[PDB]
Amino acid sequence: AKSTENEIPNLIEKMVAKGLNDLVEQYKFRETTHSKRELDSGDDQPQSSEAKRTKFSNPAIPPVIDLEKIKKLMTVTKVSLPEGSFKRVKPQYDEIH
Amino acid sequence: EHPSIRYVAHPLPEKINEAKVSIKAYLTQHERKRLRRNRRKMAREAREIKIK
Amino acid sequence: FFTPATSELIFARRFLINYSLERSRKRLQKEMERHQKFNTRQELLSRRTELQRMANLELAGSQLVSTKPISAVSLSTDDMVVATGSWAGDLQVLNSQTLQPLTQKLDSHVGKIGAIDWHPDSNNQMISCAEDGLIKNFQYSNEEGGLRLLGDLVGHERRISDVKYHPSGKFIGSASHDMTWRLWDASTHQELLLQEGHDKGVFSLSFQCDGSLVCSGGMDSLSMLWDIRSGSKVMTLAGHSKPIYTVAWSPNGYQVATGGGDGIINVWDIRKRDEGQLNQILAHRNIVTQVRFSKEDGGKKLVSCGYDNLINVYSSDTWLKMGSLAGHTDKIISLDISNNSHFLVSGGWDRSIKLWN
Amino acid sequence: APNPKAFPLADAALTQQILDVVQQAANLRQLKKGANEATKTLNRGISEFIIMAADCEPIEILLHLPLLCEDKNVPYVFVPSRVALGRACGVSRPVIAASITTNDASAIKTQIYAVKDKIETLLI
Repeated sequence: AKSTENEIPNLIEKMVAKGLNDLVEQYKFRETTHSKRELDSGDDQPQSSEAKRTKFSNPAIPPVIDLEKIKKLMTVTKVSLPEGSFKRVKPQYDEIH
Repeated sequence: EHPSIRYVAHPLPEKINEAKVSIKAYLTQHERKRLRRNRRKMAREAREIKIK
Repeated sequence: FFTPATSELIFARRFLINYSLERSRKRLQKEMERHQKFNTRQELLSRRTELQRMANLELAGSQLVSTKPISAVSLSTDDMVVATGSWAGDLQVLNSQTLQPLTQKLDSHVGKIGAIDWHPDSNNQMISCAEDGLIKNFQYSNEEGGLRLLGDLVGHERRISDVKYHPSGKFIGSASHDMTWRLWDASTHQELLLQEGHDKGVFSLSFQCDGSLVCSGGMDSLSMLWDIRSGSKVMTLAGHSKPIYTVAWSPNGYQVATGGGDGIINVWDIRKRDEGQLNQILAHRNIVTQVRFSKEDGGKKLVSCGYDNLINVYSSDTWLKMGSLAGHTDKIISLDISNNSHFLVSGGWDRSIKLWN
Repeated sequence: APNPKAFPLADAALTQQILDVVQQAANLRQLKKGANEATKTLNRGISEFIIMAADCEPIEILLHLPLLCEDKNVPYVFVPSRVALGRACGVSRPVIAASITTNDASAIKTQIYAVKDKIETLLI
């Protein structure tokens, strides 16, 4: 319960994320169950990599976060300088500032 | 008198520490398919968005 | 810790103490006498001979019995007939040496028969338990027919494993898949004890033949030696790993011998206050079902049968596989030894009783 | 808590093992789920070993199967969880009885045999 309280939003999305994480460990027969999720978390613990993979799983499981972000991202481009420091993106054009 | 013949004992039953093996809950074929369908679908959607 | 009382128990307990004590003293005296008059050679030779005899036992007669398998095989005190509980709830009896039935009694128990014991007073009023969840005394007649039941004794809630008769004849102990083991009043057919001393069921009992100490073998692997008089214990669970499906004493109160699911028969409780095992014995490849001894009447010889398709025999000083007994085709769930002689009667999943001569 | 008449109940590890075996059999078509199918298997002789659900309520609807097994000398357990058993079988719906059937040429013969042995050990 304590564990859930601190890091875990404990929704459907969170559960999904957790599942994904466990799969990425390796787990075959649907790894391990969740009474309150706590057990699952405990099981994961040995694998040790928890909250990063929800900061990916919400970007995929829908892209609503992505949409929000859009409403950007800069690479080490040609002639950065590196005094120049801006790069947006939008689908009709790769708008660089 | 030193060991009494009156009383009936009910001593402490020592509970052995059982190792909680969290059960491999399995999935139905259908369930598995659904899982695969949905994750893949989500990925596809992401790709589309992150390309449209 | 948590100590109430009852009057019947008190009345009996004193009697038990007296009886146990006198008998115990007698036994001790006998033992003393034995050491005093023994010699290295002749006794040793005799022992060797006995061992040889045990080894060169072979399967004499395998008489089938019942639809389902034969839970219990118990030879009479007289040693003439054997009683064979099968899982159906029927306890046929057979003239041991020929091994032919007397009667059938399906309408006795409905559940799986547990153990059958014979009454130690030659006057044959055998007891038998079941998963049925009640024990039944049976006044046995050779002539009249077969068996007539005397009294039923509802004490346990869950299915029973094993009853024994306390060597007096005035008490019948019964242990069950419920947490307790319960000692009964032979005459009035009413309870006294209930030792809630195991986290799972008491799978087996065994009285010490002097009448002082009862080992309760639990499904927990906690073999508890209860002074019945005191309600106080001198235990080691540090024997077994799996469940203790049987326990039985060398009649010479000297030893307890617990047979296991782990298969290792552990023979302990000794003059030794440290309580260390003179040995653990590797009994059967799969599990051990029954353990017996036979120094009532003759010499002390461990004998056990298992879910391995083998009975075997062990020297009560060495503890060694003195000889395997191929004979059963399938599992062997129970066994008894002829008090006087070399003549084992054992039964099981082959669904036959079998003699060894 | 589980039923007394549901006996022999497995232990945890043992239960897990049995479920794994069931799953394997399901994949290899060497299993049959369902009280009635278990019964059929028993009748045939094809049942290697029977798995029942302790948490069948009303337990009575199983408690012929054990008898049958006894009368056919097929080992048997109850596991605790009918949901779990169902899942193993490959059925979302909760299941009470299954039968791992016989077939000499199974990949999983050895595994099955192990489980059978374990079951037998439990019985007494």
